[PDB]
Amino acid sequence: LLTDLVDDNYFYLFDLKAFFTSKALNMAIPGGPKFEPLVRDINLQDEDWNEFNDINKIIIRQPIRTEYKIAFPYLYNNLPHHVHLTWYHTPNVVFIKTEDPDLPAFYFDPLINPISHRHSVKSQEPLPDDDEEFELPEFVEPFLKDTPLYTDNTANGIALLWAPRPFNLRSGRTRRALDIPLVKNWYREHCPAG
Amino acid sequence: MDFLADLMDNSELIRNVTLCGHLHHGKTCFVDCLIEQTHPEIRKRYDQDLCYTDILFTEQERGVGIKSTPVTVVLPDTKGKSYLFNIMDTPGHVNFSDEVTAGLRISDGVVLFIDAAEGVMLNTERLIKHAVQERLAVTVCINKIDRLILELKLPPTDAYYKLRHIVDEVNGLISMYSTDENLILSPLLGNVCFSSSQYSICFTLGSFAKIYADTFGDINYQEFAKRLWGDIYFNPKTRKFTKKAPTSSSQRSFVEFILEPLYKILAQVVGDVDTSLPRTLDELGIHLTKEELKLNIRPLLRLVCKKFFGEFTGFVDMCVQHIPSPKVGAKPKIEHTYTGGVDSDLGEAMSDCDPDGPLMCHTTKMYSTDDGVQFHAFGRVLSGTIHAGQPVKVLGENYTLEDEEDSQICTVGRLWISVARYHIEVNRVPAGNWVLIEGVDQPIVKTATITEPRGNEEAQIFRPLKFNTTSVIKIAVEPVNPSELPKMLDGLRKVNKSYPSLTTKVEESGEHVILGTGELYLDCVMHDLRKMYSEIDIKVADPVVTFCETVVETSSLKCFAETPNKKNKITMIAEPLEKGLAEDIENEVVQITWNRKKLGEFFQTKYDWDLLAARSIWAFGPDATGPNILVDDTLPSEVDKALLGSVKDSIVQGFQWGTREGPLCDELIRNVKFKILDAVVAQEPLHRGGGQIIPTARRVVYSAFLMATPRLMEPYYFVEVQAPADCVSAVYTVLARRRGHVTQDAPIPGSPLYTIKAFIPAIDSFGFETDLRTHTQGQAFSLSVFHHWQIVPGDPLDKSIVIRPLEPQPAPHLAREFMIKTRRRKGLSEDVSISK
Amino acid sequence: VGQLTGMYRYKYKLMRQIRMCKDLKHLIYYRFNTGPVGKGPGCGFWAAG
Amino acid sequence: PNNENIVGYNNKKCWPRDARMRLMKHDVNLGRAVFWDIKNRLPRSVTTVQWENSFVSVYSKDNPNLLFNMCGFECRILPKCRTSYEEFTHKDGVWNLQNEVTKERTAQCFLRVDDESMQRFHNRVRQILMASGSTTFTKIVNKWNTALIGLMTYFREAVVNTQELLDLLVKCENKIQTRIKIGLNSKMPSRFPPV
Amino acid sequence: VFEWDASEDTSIDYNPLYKERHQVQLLGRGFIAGIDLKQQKREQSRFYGDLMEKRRT
Amino acid sequence: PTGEVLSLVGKLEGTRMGDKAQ
Amino acid sequence: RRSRHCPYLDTINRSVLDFDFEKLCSISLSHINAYACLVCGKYFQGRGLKSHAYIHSVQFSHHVFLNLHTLKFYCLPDNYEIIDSSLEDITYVLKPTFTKQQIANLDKQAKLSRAYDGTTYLPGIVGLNNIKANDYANAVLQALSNVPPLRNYFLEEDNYKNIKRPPGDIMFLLVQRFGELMRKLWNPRNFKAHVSPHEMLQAVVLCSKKTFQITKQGDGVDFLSWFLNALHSALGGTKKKKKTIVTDVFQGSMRIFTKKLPHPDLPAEEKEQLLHNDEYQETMVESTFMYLTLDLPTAPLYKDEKEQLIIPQVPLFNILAKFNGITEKEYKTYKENFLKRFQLTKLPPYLIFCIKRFTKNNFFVEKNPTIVNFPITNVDLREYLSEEVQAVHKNTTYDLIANIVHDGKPSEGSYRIHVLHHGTGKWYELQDLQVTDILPQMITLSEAYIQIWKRR
RNA sequence: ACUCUGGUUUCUCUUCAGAUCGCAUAAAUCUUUCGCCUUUUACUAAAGAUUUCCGUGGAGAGGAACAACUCUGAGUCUU
Ligand SMILES: O=P(O)(O)O[C@H]1[C@@H](OP(=O)(O)O)[C@@H](OP(=O)(O)O)[C@@H](OP(=O)(O)O)[C@@H](OP(=O)(O)O)[C@H]1OP(=O)(O)O
Repeated sequence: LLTDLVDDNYFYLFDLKAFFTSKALNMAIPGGPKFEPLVRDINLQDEDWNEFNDINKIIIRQPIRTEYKIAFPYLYNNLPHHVHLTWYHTPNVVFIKTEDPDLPAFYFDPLINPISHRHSVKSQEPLPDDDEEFELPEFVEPFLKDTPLYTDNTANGIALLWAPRPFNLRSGRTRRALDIPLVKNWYREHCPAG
Repeated sequence: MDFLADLMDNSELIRNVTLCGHLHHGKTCFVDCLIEQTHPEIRKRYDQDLCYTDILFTEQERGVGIKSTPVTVVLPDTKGKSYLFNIMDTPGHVNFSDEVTAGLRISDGVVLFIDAAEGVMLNTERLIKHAVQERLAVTVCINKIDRLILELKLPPTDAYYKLRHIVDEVNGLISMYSTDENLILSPLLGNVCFSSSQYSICFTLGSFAKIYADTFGDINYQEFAKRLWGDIYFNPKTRKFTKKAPTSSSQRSFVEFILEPLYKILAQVVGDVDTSLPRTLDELGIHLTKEELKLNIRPLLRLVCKKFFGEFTGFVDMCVQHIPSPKVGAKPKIEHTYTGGVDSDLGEAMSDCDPDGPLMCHTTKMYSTDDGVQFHAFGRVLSGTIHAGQPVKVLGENYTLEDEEDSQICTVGRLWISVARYHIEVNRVPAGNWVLIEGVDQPIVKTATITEPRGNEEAQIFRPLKFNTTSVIKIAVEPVNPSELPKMLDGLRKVNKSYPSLTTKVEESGEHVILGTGELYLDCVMHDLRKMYSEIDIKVADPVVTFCETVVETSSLKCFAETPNKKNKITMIAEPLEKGLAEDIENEVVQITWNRKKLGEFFQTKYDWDLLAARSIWAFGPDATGPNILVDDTLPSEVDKALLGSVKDSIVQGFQWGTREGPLCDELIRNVKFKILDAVVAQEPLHRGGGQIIPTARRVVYSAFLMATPRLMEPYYFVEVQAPADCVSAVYTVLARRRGHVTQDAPIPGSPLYTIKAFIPAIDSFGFETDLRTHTQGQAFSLSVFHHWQIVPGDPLDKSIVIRPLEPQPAPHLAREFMIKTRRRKGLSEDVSISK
Repeated sequence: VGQLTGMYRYKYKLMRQIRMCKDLKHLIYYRFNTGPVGKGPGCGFWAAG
Repeated sequence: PNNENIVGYNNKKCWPRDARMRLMKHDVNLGRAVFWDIKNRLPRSVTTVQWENSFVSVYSKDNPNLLFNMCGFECRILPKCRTSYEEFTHKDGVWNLQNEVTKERTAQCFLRVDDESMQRFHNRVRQILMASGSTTFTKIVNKWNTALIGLMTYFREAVVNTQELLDLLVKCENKIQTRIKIGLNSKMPSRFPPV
Repeated sequence: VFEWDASEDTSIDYNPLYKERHQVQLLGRGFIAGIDLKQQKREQSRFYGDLMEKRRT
Repeated sequence: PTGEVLSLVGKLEGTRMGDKAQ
Repeated sequence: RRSRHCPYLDTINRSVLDFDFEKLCSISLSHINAYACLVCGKYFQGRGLKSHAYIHSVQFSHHVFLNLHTLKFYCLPDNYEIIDSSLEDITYVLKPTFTKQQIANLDKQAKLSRAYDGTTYLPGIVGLNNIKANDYANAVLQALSNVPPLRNYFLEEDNYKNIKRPPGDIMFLLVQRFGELMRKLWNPRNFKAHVSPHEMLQAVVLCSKKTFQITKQGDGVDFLSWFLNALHSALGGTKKKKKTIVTDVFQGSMRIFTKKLPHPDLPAEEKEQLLHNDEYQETMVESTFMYLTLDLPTAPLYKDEKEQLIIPQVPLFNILAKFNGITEKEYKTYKENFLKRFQLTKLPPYLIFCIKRFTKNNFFVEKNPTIVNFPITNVDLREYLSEEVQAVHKNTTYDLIANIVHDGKPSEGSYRIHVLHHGTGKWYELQDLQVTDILPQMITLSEAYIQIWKRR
């Protein structure tokens, strides 16, 4: 029942802000819904051929689409009254959840590109000569040596980090069964092709 | 609180540093963590970020930094000394690079935030290059370390490999730009610092070694840290640090003592809160209450890391040890920034950063209050102390020791120190600080030098703020109601003050064009204009880029012009300049301030030019650093030299004006070499005046340029896109649609994401970000920066072509269209008149 | 509900619900009946309506 | 100085953007100048000419269409020399203007029913319908027929290009039919026949 | 009207880029809600599967 | 067969006005 | 050092110089170092190499420029200063500096000032250019410019300068621009016969928070009251001075006898006992008034029986019957009626009357057309002062100095203004660019709106 | 390593609700544009204004639970 989406970058121009912008600008995202105009402006919809918007002066290389105007509400459209600025690009949350349980929680999955550590320049940095003066007390140890690196719950918890809203809370409050739209995120995504 | 003001008296316990990095690399989050550490009453919400240091509505709504924000704050050091820090929270977006530079000019040091998972990316490379240009101290902070644990789950050995690869790449990039090898970066040196700003992790090798010491005692954290990175291994049999692994499957010291505890402390909080967390929490001395253990994973992890790592002393001691104080670091700042130089008496006075010396402040920032009708200056005090309610003498960008017109006497009212949103008012500010100044908005335009009147009359200005990128996007702006045109005009002034690289220019036809770097830059500019400054409805034309004008062939015949007196006749020829030479002049590789021997040696040696021709070079193009050359070529056997030198200057201004406004595209002649092949100078001074020669020089330059077959240079943006592997093919097609050619596609090491670097025409780059983001469903993100002017396909002087309206013309037509419509946007004639 | 009851005849604003519910059906069936399961009257995901 | 002459410039909104007058600054200024010159000749007391109740349309290099309005006809002239890719004939709202010397199709005349005429016709139908509480059906039908023949004979060739007029005509005819049907029975027929 | 008119459709695009939206692989391990996992596995382009098998040692 | 009058916009453009009249 | 030898003084043409414009560069829109090209009158960036002035000089071959902020002339293509006495007229047009003797002599000045174009005019009475149908502001400013003490206070820049102002204060911009505009009005050497108040209108819009807009035709009374209060507030130190110039010119002291009225639908005994309850008793309140609001009596609303359709006419004394104990005024407040009767205490040296027109009725706003009949020569106000305060006062005779009239309906009206010239005694009526001499006989034959009177 | 610390649940009541009262979502009335139009009653779809309804949090008050020590912490808590 849960869309396996890690971050909200999927809803770039397909979120609440973009839909509010589309409703305000009397236009619609292709996948988005069609609204009635926020204000009629029937006579003001088609202004006269001025010398400012002279189509002769306008250089055309790629058409200015509805998505352009919605993404930049104050740049590609005129009189943006009651318009909402969409959230810009969030960091790409690349999180590879484990697939086979018989695998360490920390593991270089083949999806990650190999570093392939090069040594064209021999890594040289100022560090004193080997094993000559410094000797730690025997009682000084790494902070967590008795604790194992990862239990069987570590991978599950890491997966639970990047999970939808109900499934990323240790605790929470109780909501009525009425107030739980099980397919709200189903139609909030783009319609599948075909 | 009073200690905050008193600490400004000491010029060594202050550090002027700017936080710069790529887009969304935790800079704002880092400043929020610092604020929370120093402000008990300021705490971020569990799910929503603090969003501190971002006060603009656009900053919060868009989520991208817009305006660099000043943060003054007192932080204890690792040893326990309370230093004073001033931080430029700068936008990471490349389109706001100018906003970095305004904070970069008045900053002693640079903290470069790099995301651990993302990599270096483009704005980081540009930032380190540009900071090398100002020769600032460089420190690197690999932020978002948790993304190597909680996102990629890389093994700690691979995590060390990734961190070392990033550090080596940064060091190599710096070595490719900075000659001084002292800028090597390593965590053991105190340069590289590790951090995850979401969970309030901020440690260097010294900080973690000090944590070890406080855990155990009698440990030299400095010498321990000096052995906590690289191919060094640890032996518990001898408790000894070696350069070889004591066993076969041993781990490196950095992994063994630093990465491993961090991995386990994160894993026990993300996976075993109810089972194993209390044991490891009591083991490390962290005592969390029953209520505190009931928080979600992220707030609990932030809380435990705050309790464990404590203060952010790693960042503090990094800045103290590697970023010079204003008192000691003023000398390179004066050497590179001030026009008069350190040699002059004022240079010596301001190099010492004397609080009792002559008053001198350098304002490079303008901030708009709630009303927006009275801007507030913001700048560095480089000498003396400015006082509240005091008369000052403000200089301008064009001010020289001769021209006193650019100055103005203004009374400075109450002044304060800006701590992000809240600023503390202070009666005075000593040297080396960053100060908000009131009452000087009217004479200050962008860069400003403020000095005291009735003294130090031989005071010059600092060099104008130089920006990395060339703003090429241009949008015409008009008022919906012309009866309300003045208001919009007023608003224009405000934005011209607010945005350092914004250029508002009124063309001949009356179109108020605005120059912006990119789509988001102009979007924010016009949002501010509509909603904050003008408060009236505005109209935007369709975006278009500027164009440059060049030649590709030698002028067929020498073109001559004559003064209205018909006694001075100047005959010139037109040729293109050599490859890279225009870039050399652009990057100030060679300057007109060079003596003739040095410039001649450069031209004759590197570019194989004639020695006499190299000595025959007169001047540069549109500005002192213009990419066009004006070279004398009058043979001494026919033309007198001393007499020609009298009008040489006037011909120089004429040629500069001609290159400024090109005959073809009305502006910006680029990459053109002009040789004066004949000079007939009237023997009397009154027949060779500037008002007579300069128009003649413009006419002869135009004739020479137009006789040679001209070409239009459109700006090509260098766009790199970081995207998953499956989206690379789609990005290829999207770039192919907009006439862009792909250069490189390199998978990012230590991450499953490719990075594709390509060149796309700026005129075809509009909406490219949105197109790519929506076409790949948000997986492919792009940033655009100006790279280089390139010849547009087509011939601008082929009149057999017909321009079909409202249709994308093919490439062979483009140039013609690109000029003809441009002329219509200027109100100019339909075709270029060769006779004129 | 519209076919079984026809209560929209006495309050036409109620059609707003019906047009929604049918939509939810089209939202569910083409997710429900995607793979080897063919089109048929087998869905029982009645929470939305 | 502020180029305010374009604000108060009446334009024939009934035409598309390209067909409508292009408000170039030079042409707007010229139209204002022509109107001011004409207004100067007439004394302000013997008569008056007000700008807002006027239309000045200039054909020049920028403007390819001459727009005018007379006798309830909104007409637009497009010379064939510049912007006439096809001199078609099927469109019956087109007057193939012919020079008396060259005897060629130099210009194309597009006709339209004026908005004031449409408003007057709608008002006439409205007052026919609302003044029918106590009135025979034949009287109503005769009044509607008279109005319709007057409009169609006066504005022939101008209906075809005024799709709004076609919609208004069919709407008013449906109004008349609905009024008659309500007169017959106080309930709308479901499948009423046109016979 | 019980059903919805086809004219109400908003996803009408002349641009092939928007007509053909690049499906997200979700790192080859995520699955869109509702659709059975087997159908998506046999439907996904398996570019990530090919990359994994090439990098599987 | 509804009995309502339909608007002939976008209709019967294959016919002129002078047709069906002598 | 080749000054005093400029061969380009001939190219200067004073006709095309309009210095009323805001001093901003025609290209960069910058306020710093404004330079005007005397050939064309357009401002530029400033004197310097590769500047807008330099570009204009090398393009259009214009060789003479004037520094707006410096009042000094330069040549850009040759870049040298100009020191001539022939250019001083342009300097005075740009920056009219009035000496004390000439400021005093304006009252006794009786010479017809001649402009450059030849349209001889009078100082002070100079046509104001309407911009976007806001003649009310122009009429109010023209009326205010006729006051002698205000003219003395505002004519010289340093008279209202050298005071402390709040750092965030923008009201001082308006008060300092009023002086500039008014010394342009009183300048007897204008190039053009008229004065453009457009900069003043822009400053009014900037300081008024979008009210009194250039587009909208606001009420003259409200604009005058707001302007007077704003001018009083701006002047002085950081704390308001008790007696500013506006206070000593227009403000007077007046007394209100406010008596609460019981509900009229109450028993007589209950009304009497409420009156005895000390709540519905008379209370005396002193106050300061910038002007006196004159309430026009009710229109006849019916045709006169003998001579039908006669415009009502009221003597000035019936309106002046207010402000005394004998006459009350039952204010019909929506909550309860008030029995307020006024009484003048201390007359100002200059008196402002505002005849209340444009009264909003229960459904819309209508303009009362009742005309007031007054003796223009002089009026007596000693009879409208209480016996306690008549000992201090010695000059209660007032003569009409300025008259404002509104012509037309409230929706679209024209603000005309008659002003009395002190030097000649003539009345001049000016409406936008139009200026005409009007006989004092038919001054009262108009819908008087705002009257400015001098106690002499 | 100590003495006192005194529960939590649940049923109500009374006020305040700032905050996504609600990680959910209705209806009605009124006022503007509307679409149908022919009379109410249903309506078309956007904006604006209230209102009712299914819910919610906090505070305070009054019960029961029902026990009960303690939890916990003020500290000297000690080798
Ligand atoms: O659009 P609706 O009125 O909601 O009808 C739909 C639809 O029918 P139509 O779109 O043709 O009217 C399908 O039924 P089919 O007629 O296409 O079989 C659908 O099921 P599928 O999309 O899986 O075909 C479903 O049918 P059901 O709910 O019976 O599975 C339902 O039809 P009904 O509304 O007639 O039930």
